[PDB]
Amino acid sequence: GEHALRRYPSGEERCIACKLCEAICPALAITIDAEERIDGSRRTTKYDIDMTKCIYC
Amino acid sequence: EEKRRVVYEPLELTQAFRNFSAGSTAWEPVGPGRDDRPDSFKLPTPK
Amino acid sequence: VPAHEIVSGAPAELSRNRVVRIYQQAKPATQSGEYGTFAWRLDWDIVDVANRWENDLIGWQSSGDYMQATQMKFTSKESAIKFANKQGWDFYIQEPHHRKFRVKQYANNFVHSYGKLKHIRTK
Amino acid sequence: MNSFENLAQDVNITRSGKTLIAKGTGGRSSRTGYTATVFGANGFLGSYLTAKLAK
Amino acid sequence: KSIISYNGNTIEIPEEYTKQAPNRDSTWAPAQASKTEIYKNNMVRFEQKDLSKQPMPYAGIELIAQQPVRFVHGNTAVCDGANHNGPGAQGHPKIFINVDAPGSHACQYCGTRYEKE
Amino acid sequence: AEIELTIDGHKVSIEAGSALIQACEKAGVTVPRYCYHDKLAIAGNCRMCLVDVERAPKPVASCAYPVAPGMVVRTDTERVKQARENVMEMMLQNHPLDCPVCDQGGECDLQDQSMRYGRDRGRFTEITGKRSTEDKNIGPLVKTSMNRCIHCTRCVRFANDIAGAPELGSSGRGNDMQIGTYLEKNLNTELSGNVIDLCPVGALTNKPYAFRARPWELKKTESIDVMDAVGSNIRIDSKGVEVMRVIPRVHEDVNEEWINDKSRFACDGLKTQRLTTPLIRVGDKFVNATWDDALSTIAKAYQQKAPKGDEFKAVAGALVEVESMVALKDMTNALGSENTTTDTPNGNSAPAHGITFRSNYLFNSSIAGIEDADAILLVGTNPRREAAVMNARIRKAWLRQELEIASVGPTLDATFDVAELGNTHADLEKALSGEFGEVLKNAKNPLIIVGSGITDREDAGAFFNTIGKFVESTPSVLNENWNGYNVLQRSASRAGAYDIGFTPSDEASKTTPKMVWLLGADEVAASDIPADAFVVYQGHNGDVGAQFADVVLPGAAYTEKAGTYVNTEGRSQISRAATGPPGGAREDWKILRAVSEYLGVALPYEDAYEVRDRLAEISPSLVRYDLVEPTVFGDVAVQHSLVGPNGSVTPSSAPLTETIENFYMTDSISRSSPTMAKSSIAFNKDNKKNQA
Amino acid sequence: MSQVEPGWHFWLGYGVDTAPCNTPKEKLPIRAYPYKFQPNYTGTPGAFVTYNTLKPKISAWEPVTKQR
Amino acid sequence: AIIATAFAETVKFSGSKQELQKRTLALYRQFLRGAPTFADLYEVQFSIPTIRTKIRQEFERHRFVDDLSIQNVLYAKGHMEYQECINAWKQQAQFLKYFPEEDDIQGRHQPSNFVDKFLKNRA
Amino acid sequence: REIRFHLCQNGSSSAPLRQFVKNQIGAFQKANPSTKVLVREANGVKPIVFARFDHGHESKIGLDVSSEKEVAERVKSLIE
Ligand SMILES: NC(=O)C1=CN([C@@H]2O[C@H](COP(=O)(O)OP(=O)(O)OC[C@H]3O[C@@H](n4cnc5c(N)ncnc54)[C@H](OP(=O)(O)O)[C@@H]3O)[C@@H](O)[C@H]2O)C=CC1
Ligand code: SF4
Ligand code: SF4
Ligand code: SF4
Ligand code: FES
Ligand SMILES: [Zn+2]
Repeated sequence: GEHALRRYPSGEERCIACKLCEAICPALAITIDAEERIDGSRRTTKYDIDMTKCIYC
Repeated sequence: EEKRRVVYEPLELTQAFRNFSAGSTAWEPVGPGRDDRPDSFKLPTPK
Repeated sequence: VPAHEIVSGAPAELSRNRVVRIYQQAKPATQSGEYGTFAWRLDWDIVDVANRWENDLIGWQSSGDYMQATQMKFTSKESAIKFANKQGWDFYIQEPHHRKFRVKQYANNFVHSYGKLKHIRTK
Repeated sequence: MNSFENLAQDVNITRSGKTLIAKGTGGRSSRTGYTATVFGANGFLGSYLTAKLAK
Repeated sequence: KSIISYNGNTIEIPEEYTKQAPNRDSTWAPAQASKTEIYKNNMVRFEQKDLSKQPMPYAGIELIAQQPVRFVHGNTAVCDGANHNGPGAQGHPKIFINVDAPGSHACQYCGTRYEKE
Repeated sequence: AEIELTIDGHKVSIEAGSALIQACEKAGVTVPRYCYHDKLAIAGNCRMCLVDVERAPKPVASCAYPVAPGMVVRTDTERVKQARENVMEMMLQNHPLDCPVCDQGGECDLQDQSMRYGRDRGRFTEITGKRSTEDKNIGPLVKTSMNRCIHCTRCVRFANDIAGAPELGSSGRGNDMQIGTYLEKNLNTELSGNVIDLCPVGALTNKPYAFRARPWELKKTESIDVMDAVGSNIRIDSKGVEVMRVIPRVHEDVNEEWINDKSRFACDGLKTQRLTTPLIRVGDKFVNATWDDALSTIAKAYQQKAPKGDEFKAVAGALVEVESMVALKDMTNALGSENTTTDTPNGNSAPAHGITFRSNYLFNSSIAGIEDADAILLVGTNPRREAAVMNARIRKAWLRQELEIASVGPTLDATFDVAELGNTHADLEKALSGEFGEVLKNAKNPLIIVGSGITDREDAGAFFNTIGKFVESTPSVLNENWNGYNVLQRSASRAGAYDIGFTPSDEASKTTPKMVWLLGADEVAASDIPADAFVVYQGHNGDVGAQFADVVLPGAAYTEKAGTYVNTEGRSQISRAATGPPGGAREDWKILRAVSEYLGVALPYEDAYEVRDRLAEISPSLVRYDLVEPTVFGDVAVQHSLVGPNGSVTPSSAPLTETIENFYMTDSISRSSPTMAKSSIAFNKDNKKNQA
Repeated sequence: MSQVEPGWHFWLGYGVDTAPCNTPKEKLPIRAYPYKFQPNYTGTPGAFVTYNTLKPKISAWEPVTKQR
Repeated sequence: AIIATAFAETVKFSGSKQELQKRTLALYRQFLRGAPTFADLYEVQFSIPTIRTKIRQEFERHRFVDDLSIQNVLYAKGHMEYQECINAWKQQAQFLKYFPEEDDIQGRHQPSNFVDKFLKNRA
Repeated sequence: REIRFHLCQNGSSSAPLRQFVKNQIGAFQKANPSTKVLVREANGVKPIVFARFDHGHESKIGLDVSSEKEVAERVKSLIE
């Protein structure tokens, strides 16, 4: 049904910005921009799904 | 709304199309492969 | 050369304002593969107002240029030129650049120093 | 292609001091930069006015 | 909290909504876009709208900083980040962290810091 | 002179003594590898290029097995496919699971060869597991994550051989071998961002482009590099409004696959302090403004000042387009004033050598020709800083051959070995008479490099007199088939400006201007422009030169425009536009074309093809892109550049100074970038950088 | 249908047998923050607003003048 | 589909230039005979001689084409267009594709000079 | 004001202009000290001189010629 970005136990965003969900999406619904944050950890600055062009594959 | 019909305009997108074909392999992925030509239908080597 | 641009259905704007480029793709400095460096690509030069701009809303890359994602592959350079002036397009062609052949020996690495060494190899 | 016919130019400053860079070609998916409030846009004039404004 | 609305107008929002999250006030990326930035850019469409039912979901950069640091006696520290009540493969790929430098070395998938002792 | 053998049934002929991998590349046969490279030495580390060779018991390494006649080579042997799967599985056992977080996702050599040649599954499942390598802080430009290293030695071979920085190495035995400085020493060299395109895995990678983007998303664009003497070839990767990285495409003449540090990491300053709208000074404050406002302010100030002639200065700068120089020169000379100067100190006069006879101001031997050199000397330059790729050329030819160097100028720390001669024009002339008249007269292919830093000296003509007399007197340095007098030019615009004739006259150097035009032109001082003068700065980002202006006009930088550029060798090369000018910036010749209409000048072109036609009218070697011509006028040009400063300039005893103060911040983009800002402090003389 | 709690929503649709008060301590997910449950606010003024998560991609210049 | 549509023609290619000129003039006659049923059929604002001047203008676009095959492909496209317009298959919104110029004035500030093209960078 | 001309380097229809270079450069420079000379070379070019007078007015001649006194004559003609 609808989409959700999960979190770890003890609250961490899980999205390591690997761009795989963007690379595979058959209808180009995902758009991501990614930057290294203050920790030096790799996270998404920007995550986005258009649910009008999502196809639920 | 002015002409009260649909109009056909030159194209413009709110999100531009992103092809990911740029970013294919740089190593050639499959070999030449073998043949299944029978020995009846290829040219004889001399001698 | 027959002029097919009137029977293609493409607008006059594309054949009279847009310049296109034939090029063979460079071997990447990243990896040692050379497979995408044989076909001749055909690719449109960008329009400076119509290329791309960021959206009000979310920051999607919006565009009014529509040939930005189209790119052609040809076997030959003369194939690309024949198709490009057959469709009536202004083209620039970019000549490829191969590597100069230089003879390598592994025994080059340890040849005898008569004077100053002037180098210390590692391996 | 489309074109901004309502605008004299691209970069327009307003008298309050706001700088407005219009983006892209003309038409639906691009933006001029102005923010307009049309009272009575339900009306017979205002429908045509903000049809021409949001175009 | 008053921010200038590109014209000399100052618009006023409650200060509980200028925080990135209710964990952290400041921004955690060099292009993270401050809440004062966002509200300065488009408040044409936060009009007639409740700021209360906006998401506000709890920045993880400080939820990871309050976790304790694990201590390993060996040379290399193993991490998968799985649960062990769940029947399956969850968590991230299994990576091995060197703990030799002074300080705590964090996992690049999960952020749990490991230290040699 | 050649050897004919057989690979895969194919019959191939190759020069004697070469490598079997070069035979395989000539025959079209694809052989996988990890520690072989064209511009590097041969090592047999990675064991990937094993190949079936008749009359050999074991599979031999194709990168270090030399070519012999009567050779029968097979690559599709079952033994060879088994060997490739074996060596791949051996490589993959200790290589960490970092593919979603590695920066080389769609660009990993290991990964693309693991599909094509490696095993399907993995048997590595010990409890003890893979080893772990400590992270090693090298410097601020190179992010370093060494769990995923495969010990290909390639970085070490490179920084040994070509970069001349011997601080890298391999310290240890077995799995406890590491690749880094042993002390945690910071790595300097003038090209240190080139080791991160070289590593096949992502162990050495880009620090400002740490995790920003991803190669299947990028759009690649083949352009030309400004802020370099040689004008190297690049590869702009664009998300589409932003610019991500530049990365070198190969050309064996101009850069030879290797590119400048300053060229690479100045993409940060491309997008940080940019001009996006025209601005008009009110008095102790700028305001931003309308195009009609700024351009009509220029027209009204022209009508108010009324410079009738020799009072409209128009000076260009470090990076400009040849077509923008066409626009500017045409606008000033259809105005009626050739006060048309270049930016450098002593740029107000003719630069002590001929705009006449192109071979006066060009690198006259080919850049490919330096490889043939025997004994060459430089005056007044540091080729380690300016044209850092030419330093790789000099050290490379000096390493392969018997080459002899000396230097006249400041005591430079080369990568290679110089001899010292002095700090004086008298030390120069003494060294020319004493030893090196004999050396350069003895040598077959010598040459002489002249820096353009001594062109900017007021005592230039004495140096050009002495060197022109020596080159005319010596028939070995100047003959038919090659030319030996050579100069370097700091900026990418100086050669194109001297092609077009962008230099003042003797009358124009006398007057003080009422209206000055800065097209680029960043290194102007406060005293160089008059206080009553109405200056306008056309440029792409804010700078020292933008601060002095009464009007600033945003332009397109080198990424955002397609442009002709001329290097020290003399190649005309086009940059393709990758992205568009952001906000409201426009193209540099179109802005001048539009300001002309508010003045009394109608420039005869109005489109890009007519700009190309007017460029061919200036000189047709600027529509002939990426070709190099010889010079039949090499004899006449040296005499014509000898006659001018003969006795007109007395050599003063001022010592020869260094041309640039730092390497990293020298033009409008590099001074704007925080990457060069935090790079120049970390690449200052510290304990982390002292060799000790 | 939007007013049902998530763990119960899977139960009403016959996904799970055991109701979410019947499941033991091990299945209840560990959290470091409170739970608040917004159902759906469509047509309600508490409807969601989308916006740009990041700042504009290319910076502009802060105007700095200089009296020569 | 053995029976064909009413205003059909079996597509046939001419080896002579003049018999194609015969067919072209017959086609012009068919178009201009059908201009009043186009005005009634598509409920247009204006009057019939503007349909007639557009038919003449769409033919004076393609007058100096030399190559006989390109004129054959042009004649076939034109007969297909006539068959769509006469059979009331096209609707008014696509019939008025032919008249982008006539419906409205699109606004002020038409860029003619280099500078008013420059002030909006061709928009 | 200044004058510039264009050769092709290899001896196709430009050798008389080329020896007019090699003997009359130094004579022309003190004939017109005010005036800059630009000489440029490329393989395909027809031998042509342009001269630029004041306020951006220039004109050109073609040098389809076989004599040094003839190109002398042609540049005599053009500076007037
Ligand atoms: N003959 C004409 O048509 C002429 C019209 N005008 C004037 O132009 C203007 C609009 O004319 P027109 O467009 O033709 O007719 P309208 O029907 O548009 O006039 C009413 C418009 O204003 C709104 N309106 C009226 N009273 C109120 C109110 N107390 N509160 C909020 N909104 C209200 C209406 O809302 P809602 O849509 O919900 O009904 C409607 O949008 C008027 O001022 C009119 O005097 C000028 C000369 C002649
Ligand atoms: S970027 Fe997408 S595919 Fe990658 S970890 Fe995040 S959610 Fe998963
Ligand atoms: S370098 Fe290694 S870890 Fe990184 S993407 Fe390639 S295979 Fe994966
Ligand atoms: S540092 Fe990189 S290039 Fe050098 S040996 Fe290790 S993996 Fe190879
Ligand atoms: S490349 Fe030949 S063995 Fe490493
Ligand atoms: Zn982990």
